[PDB]
Amino acid sequence: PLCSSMTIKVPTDVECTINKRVVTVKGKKGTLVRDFSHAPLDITHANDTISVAVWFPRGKRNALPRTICSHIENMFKGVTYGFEYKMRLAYAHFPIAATVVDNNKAIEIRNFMHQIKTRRIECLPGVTIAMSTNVKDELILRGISIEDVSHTAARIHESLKVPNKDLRKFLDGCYVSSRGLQEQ
Amino acid sequence: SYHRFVEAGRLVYLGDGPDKGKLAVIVDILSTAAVLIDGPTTGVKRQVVSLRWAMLTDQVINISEKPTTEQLKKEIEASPAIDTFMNSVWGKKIQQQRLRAKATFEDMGKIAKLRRERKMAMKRIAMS
Amino acid sequence: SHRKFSCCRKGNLGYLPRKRCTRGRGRCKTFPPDVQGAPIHLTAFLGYKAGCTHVMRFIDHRGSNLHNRQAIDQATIIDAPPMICTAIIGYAKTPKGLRAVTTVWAAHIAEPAMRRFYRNYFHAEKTAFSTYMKKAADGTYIKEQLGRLKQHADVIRIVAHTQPALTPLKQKKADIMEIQVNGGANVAEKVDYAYALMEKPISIKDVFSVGAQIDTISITRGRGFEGVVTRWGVTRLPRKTRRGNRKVACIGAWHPANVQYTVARAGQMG
Amino acid sequence: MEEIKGKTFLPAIFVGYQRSRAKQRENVALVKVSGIYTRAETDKVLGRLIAIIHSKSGKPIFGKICRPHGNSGMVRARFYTNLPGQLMGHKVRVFYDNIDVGDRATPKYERLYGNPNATVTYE
Amino acid sequence: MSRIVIDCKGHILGRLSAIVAKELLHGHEVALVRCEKAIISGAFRDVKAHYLKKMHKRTNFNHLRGPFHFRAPAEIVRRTIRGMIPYKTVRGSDAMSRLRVYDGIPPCCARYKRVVCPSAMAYLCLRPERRRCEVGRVAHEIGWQHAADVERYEKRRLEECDKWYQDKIQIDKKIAEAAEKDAELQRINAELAKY
Amino acid sequence: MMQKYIVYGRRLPSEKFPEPEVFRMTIYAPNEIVAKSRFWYHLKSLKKIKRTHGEILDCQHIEENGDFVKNFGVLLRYRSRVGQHNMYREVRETTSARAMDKVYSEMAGQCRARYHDIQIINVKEVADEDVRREKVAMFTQKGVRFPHPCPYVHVKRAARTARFQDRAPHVPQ
RNA sequence: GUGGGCCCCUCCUGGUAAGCAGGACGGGCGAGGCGGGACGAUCCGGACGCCGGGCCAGGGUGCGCCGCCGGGGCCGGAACGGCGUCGGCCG
RNA sequence: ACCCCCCCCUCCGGCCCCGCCGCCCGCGCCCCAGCCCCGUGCCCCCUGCCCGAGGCGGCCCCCGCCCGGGAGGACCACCC
Ligand SMILES: [K+]
Ligand SMILES: [K+]
Ligand SMILES: [K+]
Ligand SMILES: [K+]
Ligand SMILES: [K+]
Ligand SMILES: [K+]
Ligand SMILES: [K+]
Ligand SMILES: [K+]
Ligand SMILES: [K+]
Ligand SMILES: [K+]
Ligand SMILES: [K+]
Ligand SMILES: [K+]
Ligand SMILES: [Mg+2]
Ligand SMILES: [Mg+2]
Ligand SMILES: [Mg+2]
Ligand SMILES: [Mg+2]
Ligand SMILES: [Mg+2]
Ligand SMILES: [Mg+2]
Repeated sequence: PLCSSMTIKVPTDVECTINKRVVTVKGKKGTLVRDFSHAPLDITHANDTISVAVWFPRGKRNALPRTICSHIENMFKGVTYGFEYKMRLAYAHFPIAATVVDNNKAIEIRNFMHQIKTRRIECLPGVTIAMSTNVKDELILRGISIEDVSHTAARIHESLKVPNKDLRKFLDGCYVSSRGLQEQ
Repeated sequence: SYHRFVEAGRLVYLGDGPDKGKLAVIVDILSTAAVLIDGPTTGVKRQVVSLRWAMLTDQVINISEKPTTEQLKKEIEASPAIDTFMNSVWGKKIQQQRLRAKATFEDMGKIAKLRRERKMAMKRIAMS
Repeated sequence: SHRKFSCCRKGNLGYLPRKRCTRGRGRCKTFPPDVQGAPIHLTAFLGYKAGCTHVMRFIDHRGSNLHNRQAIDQATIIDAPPMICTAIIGYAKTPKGLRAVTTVWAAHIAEPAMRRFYRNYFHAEKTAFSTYMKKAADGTYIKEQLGRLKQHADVIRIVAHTQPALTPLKQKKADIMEIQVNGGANVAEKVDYAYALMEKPISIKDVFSVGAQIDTISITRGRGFEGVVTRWGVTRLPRKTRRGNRKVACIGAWHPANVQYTVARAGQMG
Repeated sequence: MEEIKGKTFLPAIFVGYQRSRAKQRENVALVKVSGIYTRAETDKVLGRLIAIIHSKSGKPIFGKICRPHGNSGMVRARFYTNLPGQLMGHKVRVFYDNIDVGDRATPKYERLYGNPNATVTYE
Repeated sequence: MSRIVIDCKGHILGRLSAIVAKELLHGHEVALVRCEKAIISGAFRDVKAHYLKKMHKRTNFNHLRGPFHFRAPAEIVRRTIRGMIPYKTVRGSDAMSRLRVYDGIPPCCARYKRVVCPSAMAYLCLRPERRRCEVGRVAHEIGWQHAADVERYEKRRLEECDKWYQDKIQIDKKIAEAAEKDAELQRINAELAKY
Repeated sequence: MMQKYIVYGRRLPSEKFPEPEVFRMTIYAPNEIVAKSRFWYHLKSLKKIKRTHGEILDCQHIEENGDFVKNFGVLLRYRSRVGQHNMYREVRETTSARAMDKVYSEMAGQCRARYHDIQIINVKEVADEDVRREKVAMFTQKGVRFPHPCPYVHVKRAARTARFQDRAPHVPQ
């Protein structure tokens, strides 16, 4: 073909401004900016809909239009609802301790498998972290940017590693349990 | 956000080949490498060129699907499209490039001394 | 073939060449790093080595085998008469490193500083700062010349000299050294502090404190021309070597057909 | 230069002798003429009087343009006397007007040993 | 015999070197500014290992005899140009002495009139999917100490030149007002016939 | 550079077979000397008539009218380093000879096969509806538009005499 | 005078093989300048008195270093693996 | 990531500032984008061929030993 293209629907609640492959979206929850100026794209904002197109695709350029359309959809859910990741602290015989600090901009971890080293993990900006007030041994990450929320939860998971042991038997850690939107 | 497209009736300026320097119109599209062009009011025969030689203007002429060198000739003349290209600032520069291509060595001598009068006038002006 | 048993090389190749030092004295090449906001303070001083003694001290450590016991320690004594600050220099950080703006000297310069400008003092005709003292007499010129260092410099240093008439030494000319002003709130506060030290004495109790750590820079004892056993610490050859056992036996393989810079050779030690 | 003093001209450069990677022919010079990019537009400067200034005497040396060289606007020139190597990279003048320099622009093999079957008169 | 001043931003290292070397041998003085903004095609990490394999070659018995490896972006460019020059002859040494290379745009060149060579600029030379890196970033990974200083100096310079442009704009509206000098309207109309 | 030729040939007549049969072929070649050689390459295999034993009656050269763009379908066979293969290709061109120029350059570039490695079985015009290759079919339509596939090529070319400029030029699109 | 030869192309014999050893038609170096193959007695061209002009073989034409553009495609080494990319054949 | 590069640390042609106190040379400044490229696809094209202030950038020049001690040392040098 000469062109490969995909189209998505723009919901009524957001404002959108696209210019030289910079997409800015804004609703109630916040305002987001991404920069897709590293790829050759022909994006078209017109008549309350969005199209992304690549002229003369040969190899992996045909893989582009669906990627840039999916990232923009995560940019409509976050600005409308927001994302929410729930982690669960798991252990055997040594309770993990967890204190939110910096007014929900950092978390400390203590006593992982009865260890002296303490763990400090700061949130990427725009992300907040609260202890569950409903069901015990569970953390809540919230934000508009899905990359930012998932990068923080993975940085916590990577901070609690059991060295030099059969990991199939020693299974303590902090694991992501729910990858969803918020529910107000 | 493209505004010039390869299509039937697009006017082009020939930038290379043996017909370099002339205008012409597209009648058919072989592939993404080549076209059939035919400009009969500017002095070009209907031939196949490489798209690497054709510079896309911003003008389209309304034409039929498979015209003939006579029908195209009267289709072109109906349109004002060629005359508006020659009035634009690109078309004016092309005109001057045709009076500076015929020059002979005695004339190169004359143009060169005039450029010396322009360089020294614009300095006898910039000093208030 | 491979060398059959394993053994490291002798000596440290990062202290090459083993030439005599050509700098005159120890020269401070780096200064401690400035911290924006810190209280202002000086960073260096110059003294003369006087002697060694030993002391008795009560050790307050934790986990150590000397935790609540007494130790005898060796101490070195350094003689430090007060230094006189005579000039202010500023530098700018540029794409070619540190470049200086200007150096502003004091109105009145003492004999120990003036002697460092001459080879023989009695015989020479004395024309150092002859014009400068006349112009700088009125203090206005200093203020204008300090009006540049406040506007262009990132680093400020003071020029200071020692007073060798308060020691048992033989020399009569001073040793002149730049001392960097660290700390402060901005550049402009470090030039008000340097001006308030002009032509005044500075005591070592007002740079260093008790219990802090310092670095000492100097030139080592000299031994002249010395062979490989002492210069480099290589093993001494057996007793029945024909032409002497204070040598390196093999100084390279056949290829490459040159002597390498990593081989121990005789020359200046100390 | 008291005879070419007022003569306007087109600029040129002497880049080197005619050569291969094995040999070098010092009796022909290669010359770069400003504004000439094609072999075809070398006709305009063909056969015209040029000159270079030897900056030890200060005098000019006169010559003429003989052939083109390559596809890209270089020419071949022959001077009254073959040039020294010191003169490479220097500027060459292509005169717009005509100058009667007599036979002081022609090469030394053509002036003598040029074979006019001619004789030595002895007055 | 003016000096040709080339702004090296956006240019391919090897395609720019070939031009300058041929100009130097024609008796031209050339300066090159902003050497840390030139471009080398390829992934940064491939380019990195290539420059770290050069630095491994030194005379085994004495490194003061060996190849010297320069770390500033201006000196890397100057050593590339020497590869295209017969620098061990008199004709070749005269050509090196006519060349200057600068990181940033320093005051000795700040009022020179600049040019570019688009046939050797990466936006016209390289395919869109080819990786590419700036010479300044490669230098910083092999030992250049002044990456942050060039940026601070570049920033202050552009602000001062941005104020200057505003007054230069007004000057053009007075300089170009001069359509009242007929003795030039007699020059433009004769140039008209030949253009 | 390719040209269309029609060749007639026949075995030399003898006593057993007076008036031998006449065989004709259509050949594409760069000139008349290559075309007659290629006629004897096939008549030797298909009919066992070496060139020593027969004679050529004509080498007709046929010039085709262009002026309109048609589809062509080429059935051929070629030889690689591991054997022999059959292949069908489609192209859009203005005359049959020009469609054979395009084929020989695609074989040389994508298969690395030269002229004497290739035997042409069939060359015919293909109506718009009957096309079977995606590349050709895209352009067998009404209203096909695309933006210029390489406008940088214009700008670089001008920069071969205009070696130095005062601003970096744009690429109009 | 010579009766120590050697190499290339095709064709062979002993040997795991060899820049190993032994044979065959024709050619070369030996005893052959010049250009090219970065570099080489033998490979690709061309075989030689001393010069001036022209044409051009072999190989090539970003800069070193004499000479280039246009167009159509694609993007040392074995068994054996590859949802890298472009193109085909059979169902 | 014991690896690699830089700091610290050793040598260091050259250069800069300051003390005592003249010469010469040149004449030219927007910036940023290339799948907005904002209306382009130019200018320059005379370094003498008739060019030759102020400011703004360059260039040159400018500094003793012997003698005796030493913490220095083959001789020299080095520090006084
Ligand atoms: K050994
Ligand atoms: K051994
Ligand atoms: K030893
Ligand atoms: K050795
Ligand atoms: K050594
Ligand atoms: K050794
Ligand atoms: K020794
Ligand atoms: K054997
Ligand atoms: K022979
Ligand atoms: K494959
Ligand atoms: K190392
Ligand atoms: K260290
Ligand atoms: Mg013995
Ligand atoms: Mg003995
Ligand atoms: Mg043998
Ligand atoms: Mg012999
Ligand atoms: Mg050779
Ligand atoms: Mg060349």
